[PDB]
Amino acid sequence: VDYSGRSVITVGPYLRLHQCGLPKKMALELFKPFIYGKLELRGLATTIK
Amino acid sequence: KAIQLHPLVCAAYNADFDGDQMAVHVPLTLEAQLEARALMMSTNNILSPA
Amino acid sequence: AGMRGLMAKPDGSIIETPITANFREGLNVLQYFISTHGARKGLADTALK
Amino acid sequence: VYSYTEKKRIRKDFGKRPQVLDVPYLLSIQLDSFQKFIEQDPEGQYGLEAAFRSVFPIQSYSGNSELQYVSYRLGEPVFDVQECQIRGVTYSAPLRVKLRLVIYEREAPEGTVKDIKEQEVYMGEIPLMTDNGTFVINGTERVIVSQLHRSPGVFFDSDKGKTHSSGKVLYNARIIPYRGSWLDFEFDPKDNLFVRIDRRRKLPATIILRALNYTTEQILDLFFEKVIFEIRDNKLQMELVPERLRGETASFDIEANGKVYVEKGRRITARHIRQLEKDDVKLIEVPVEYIAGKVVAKDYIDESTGELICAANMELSLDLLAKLSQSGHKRIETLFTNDLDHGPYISETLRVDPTNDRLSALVEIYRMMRPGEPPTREAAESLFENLFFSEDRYDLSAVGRMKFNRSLLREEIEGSGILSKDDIIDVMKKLIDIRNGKGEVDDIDHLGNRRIRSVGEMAENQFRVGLVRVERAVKERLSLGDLDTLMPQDMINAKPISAAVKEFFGSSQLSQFMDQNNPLSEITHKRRISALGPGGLTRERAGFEVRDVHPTHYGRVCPIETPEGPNIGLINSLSVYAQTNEYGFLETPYRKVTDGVVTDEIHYLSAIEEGNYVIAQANSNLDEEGHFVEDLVTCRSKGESSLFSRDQVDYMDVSTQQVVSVGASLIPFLEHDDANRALMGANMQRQAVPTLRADKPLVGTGMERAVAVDSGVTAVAKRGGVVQYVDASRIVIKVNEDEMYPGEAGIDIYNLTKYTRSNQNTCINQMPCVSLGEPVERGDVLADGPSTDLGELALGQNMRVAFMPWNGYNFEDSILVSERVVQEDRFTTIHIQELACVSRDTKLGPEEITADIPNVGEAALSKLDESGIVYIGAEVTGGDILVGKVTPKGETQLTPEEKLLRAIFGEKASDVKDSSLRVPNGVSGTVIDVQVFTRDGVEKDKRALEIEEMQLKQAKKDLSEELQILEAGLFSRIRAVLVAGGVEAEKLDKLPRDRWLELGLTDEEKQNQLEQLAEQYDELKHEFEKKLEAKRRKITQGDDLAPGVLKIVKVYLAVKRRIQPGDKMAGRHGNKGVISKINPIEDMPYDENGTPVDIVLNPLGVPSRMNIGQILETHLGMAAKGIGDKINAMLKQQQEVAKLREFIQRAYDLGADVRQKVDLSTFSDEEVMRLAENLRKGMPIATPVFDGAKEAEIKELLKLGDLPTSGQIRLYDGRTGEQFERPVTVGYMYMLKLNHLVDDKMHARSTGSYSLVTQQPLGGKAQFGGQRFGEMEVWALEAYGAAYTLQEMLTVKSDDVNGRTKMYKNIVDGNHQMEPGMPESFNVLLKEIRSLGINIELEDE
DNA sequence: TCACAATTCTAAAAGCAAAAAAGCCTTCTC
DNA sequence: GAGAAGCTTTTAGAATTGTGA
Ligand SMILES: [Mg+2]
Repeated sequence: VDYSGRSVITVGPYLRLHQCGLPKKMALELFKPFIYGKLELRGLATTIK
Repeated sequence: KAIQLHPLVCAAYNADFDGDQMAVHVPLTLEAQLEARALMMSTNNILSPA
Repeated sequence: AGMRGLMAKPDGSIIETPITANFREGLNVLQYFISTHGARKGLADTALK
Repeated sequence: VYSYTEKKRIRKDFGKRPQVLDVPYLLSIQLDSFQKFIEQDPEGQYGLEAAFRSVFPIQSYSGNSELQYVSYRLGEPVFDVQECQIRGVTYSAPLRVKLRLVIYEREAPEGTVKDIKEQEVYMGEIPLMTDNGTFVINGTERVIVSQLHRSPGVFFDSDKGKTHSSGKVLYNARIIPYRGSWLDFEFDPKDNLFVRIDRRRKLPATIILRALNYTTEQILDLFFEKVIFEIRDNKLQMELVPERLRGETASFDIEANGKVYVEKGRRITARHIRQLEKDDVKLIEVPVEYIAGKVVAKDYIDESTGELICAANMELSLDLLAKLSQSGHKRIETLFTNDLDHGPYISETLRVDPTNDRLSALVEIYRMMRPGEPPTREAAESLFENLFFSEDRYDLSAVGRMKFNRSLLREEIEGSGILSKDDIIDVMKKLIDIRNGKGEVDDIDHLGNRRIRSVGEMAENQFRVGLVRVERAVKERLSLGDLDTLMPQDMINAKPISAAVKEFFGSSQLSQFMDQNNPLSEITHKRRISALGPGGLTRERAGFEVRDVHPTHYGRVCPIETPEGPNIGLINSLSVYAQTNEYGFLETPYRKVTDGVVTDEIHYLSAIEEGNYVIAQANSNLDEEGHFVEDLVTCRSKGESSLFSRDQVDYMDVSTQQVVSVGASLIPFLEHDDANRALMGANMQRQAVPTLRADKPLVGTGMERAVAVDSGVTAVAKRGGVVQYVDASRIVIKVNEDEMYPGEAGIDIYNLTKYTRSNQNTCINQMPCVSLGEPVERGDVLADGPSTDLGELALGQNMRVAFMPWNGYNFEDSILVSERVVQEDRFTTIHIQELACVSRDTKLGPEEITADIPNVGEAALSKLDESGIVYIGAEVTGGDILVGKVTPKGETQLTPEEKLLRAIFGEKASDVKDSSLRVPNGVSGTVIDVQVFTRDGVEKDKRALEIEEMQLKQAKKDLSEELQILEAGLFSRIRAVLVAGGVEAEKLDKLPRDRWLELGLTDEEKQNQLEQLAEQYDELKHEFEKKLEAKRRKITQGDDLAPGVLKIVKVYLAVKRRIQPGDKMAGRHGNKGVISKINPIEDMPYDENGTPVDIVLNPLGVPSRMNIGQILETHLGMAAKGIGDKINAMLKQQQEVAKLREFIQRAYDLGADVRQKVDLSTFSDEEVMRLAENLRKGMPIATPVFDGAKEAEIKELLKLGDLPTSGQIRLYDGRTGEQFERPVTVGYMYMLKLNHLVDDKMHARSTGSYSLVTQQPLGGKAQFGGQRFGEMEVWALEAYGAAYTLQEMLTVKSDDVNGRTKMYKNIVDGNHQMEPGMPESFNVLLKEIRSLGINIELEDE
């Protein structure tokens, strides 16, 4: 499947139990189309390229 | 570079922190987001089904 | 703390002489060898079940 | 006495048992084997001589023609190991064989030959073995792993209970030849010997006897006794052997010699047996009913009628008794059947036999073996007499003959590798004997029934295969007789032999990629025994009796070093002192125990000799002069431990660590660890990656020096001498006069191995540890390889630890590191990648590697040079360009107007596609090396010329330097010889250094030595010139490449990786963990002295995972660091050597009666300060495996320092300043950094490329790819109500192509909605099913 | 006849991931 | 050289035949 990734898991004891910690790198790699949508919405980039 | 997982949900996964890995998937459509928020959210799964 | 008791060989026949030593003290070579019989049996069991 | 490399730092050695035997050279298993392979062996037992002398000479098909062997030779390799590792080829030797061809004359099969013809022949190359024990097959280092397999010979199995579900036990006897066919003798539920040949159709046994020319009379004579029946007065008074009827219940009266012995219905008891013996009861009166149920043994014919009476082996009846009585036959011989001991097994098998004569037998065998064609006489006899009775197709080896004759109790230990009538009949009789009850069955797990193949044996086998293929080829080519031509070099075809040996070495199951990120990893990969491979069992076919620790593994195979997962128990490791017989069986050394005293002569016992003695235990106390102090000792006699008197033991163990392998003998306090954690920590010590700076253990076992010296990572002084010169790259050692040859003044030059790349992409790098003008003896480490520290093995770093919880950040197995560990770069590692840009011969024109890339600005070209390759030392990052390559994509013309733009650029019709080599994303690094391989006949670019000129200058400088330093030493030795004998010191320098033999000296042996050295100088000149010319030749040579390839540019990036949250971080006691937080220094717990703790572990891992060894290691490490802290305090507040030597002596002289005695009165007061400087980081301590330190000794060493004996101190909270209650255990523990880095495990994907046949994402981080959503995840989604999530993951994220493009376009347009579609994999399935005759169709709406 | 039973042929044997290497018909030219 | 022509798992179920009455 697309829009999927792996990594090693560590422990975060500050989270509330409906939360997880997602690396910024993985988050940016998995959510690219949503970021394109928002970028073109804000006008920060006209064309997709 | 590592996913931070809550301590309490580790029993459900049977996961310790000595080298285990985890895969993360993104729901795209709106009904999949509702299903994740309503059926699969970790605050709904406090009792076992067994 | 207390002795680690009696160990069975691969055939299941309980070995007569127990392991009277515990892990705070040291096992000696023979006792450790019997313990290895048991440990290898357990690991094989899990890995193949 | 103490060798000078050992005086620099002594390891405080606990352990009280003297070590009677030194640990042997650890790589003997490989070196000895491959040496036995390639050597000139008169009398021809091993290796190439054995193979050639076995397959040669050739005898043509009655053609008066034969090829004769003479001898063989191995030439020198064309390249060296390093120049072969660079060029990407095999490190091998050509094999040159002196062959002869002699041809006879007509009507002269034995007379003098007409002609002889002789010269060399080249049957390909054979890979040589490096001095370490490895090969280089395509530039990559590889290891051929030893193989534990079933020994040839006869094995008597049981197959006890599962068959037939009746509680009856079958028996079978199998014959295993080294090469050939198998052969069974297997019972049935109805007690009839059947046979099968290589597990074909089960078939009655007696056939083979009949195939071996045995009439039924002979068979029954062999397999049975005889009972006499004589016609007499009446009723045939039977002639009884006195012991025949023992155990048999009587059924009638027995009277003979006027005395009644036995009444009916009463067994012959012991008293009755004694009566029979006393009375000499021979002829007894019996009814005729006794002969009613017997069996005729010998065939009886009719004489008067000249016809037959009865056939051999059929049940008799009284009418036949009358018929033969009246026929003349007066003596009747029956077979002594029984129900206790002698069953009628052979007789019943004969009854079931359908055949009648050897022709029928051989026809049946032929039909069984090769079913379908018509049997014929010659074919059947040839098939049978080649199945087991031919040197070409069957061979019991010498080990096979030995085991065979040992199973059947025959005394001979040598013979023929071919089965024989006697052998097979003996096997049958033995198996029947096992059935009857007198005998036992082999256990196949016994290490006496298992044998070891090493590199030599397997290589010789494959070479023999190649030789027999060449034999058939030469047979055919020479049978077509042409003579006086055909030099014995043309019919010989090197292709088969080369193909076979290359198939073995390059692509085989037991010839595997070398594990190389640690000296321990390499050495324990070389001493690895595997039950898998060609000729062995398999992972899934392995039961559990083979997955297990047999009692005969003791001292031969490690119990606690085997990989977890699928192949547990089959990848065993070989113990420290284990060895191998001449036959290939493991043996281990013991000390003879004669007359109570325990001598020191070492006997090497094998498993089938260990069972006939009582072996005492290694840690059984010995007193002065070697008695057992206490009067009875624990031993093991018959595969089982128990306690015996003093004067019954025959042997003793050599040490307390011969039971374990070399990986498990570097875990201190092993006996305090549960065997599972010992296993994990032994396996897990090999994944440790070398560190930027190596750091010795504070707590070791004394086995570090041996492991580091016996592997080929350090640079060990060949000959003792004085260090002439030191450098990061070179060491020059001036040899000593006592250790020098007559001529060849000489000096030892060691070139170190700087930052090159290992198989696991780690960094191997040698650092000099000696300093200028220093003595060195033999066996002294001069340079430290990776993970080495002054000779000692150093795999990790010795960190400061506290065992307590800390706010849940070490919750389950996580580890909480401090920032001071990262600031000090204590766990930083260097990794070297390699990146190849290959320019090919593609259609429409070849690629070019110019720097004129299109559709890029100058910003990315600021790094590449003129020739389009990056600069050495360039700090590249992810997405950059390393080599500018462009492919031609064919002529194009968008529009006529666009041409103007192409005219504006000045491009002039060039339209090429960018295909440059780019740094794979995310890996920052530095370009440390670049290599360029060019095909012969292509033009070397600017940078290729620069590289070639650079390395030519390097080569010339290197050879000039070596000759310069050698001649400097040579002339120094010449002057030294000129110390006496008419020395003119003033005239010594009147002329330059060259011509010193013309000075005024006598014409004696001194002048002879002078001429010797001068001729040595001249030969050095000649060798220099030849070597330089050859190196110039091969450096300019264009390398041989793949087909359709022009040039390959290889770049090397050197990355530096620091620990981060997510890296695995283990210890030696199986205690893993993943770093979960890098904490500030002021947040960590600290003690009353203000010293923070570096790492914090969880106490909860100790009880459940019963590894008490780590707490003991922590305590002893704390004690050692306390001693080092006092030494530092003294060595800082500058003292005099008196107090330092007194205190260090106090430290080295505490404990029980321990082996080592270190006396500092001999240290000359100058290296006492050097020793103290080496000890200011903590005194190293050696704690041997099963005879280590004790808690009383640990407490005494703690009390030597000013530490608390409890081991637990008072700590304060780092961020509240508040004392924790409950004193906590702090101390020093040896932490390893395993090679599971989180920046190699992370991976993510939004979209990418997809497979062809099924339009799904690719799979892997290497080829950017997605995650498998397997069927168990599908079930877990079905167990929720997640139907829409499931649909989208099945259609719009994997397969549905139009759906997923529409989903992308919808997402970028702020709309979250999918078009369902139907997966393309299902269409692929529909077509795959319609391609059968089936017609699967989707019905209408 | 018509019923047990020994042979023998057929299927099945967890999941997920990382790295590496070796390969992708014989043969017959002239 | 380039292009073709052509020798060991274990368990269990279901189908034969091989006597056995
Ligand atoms: Mg785990």
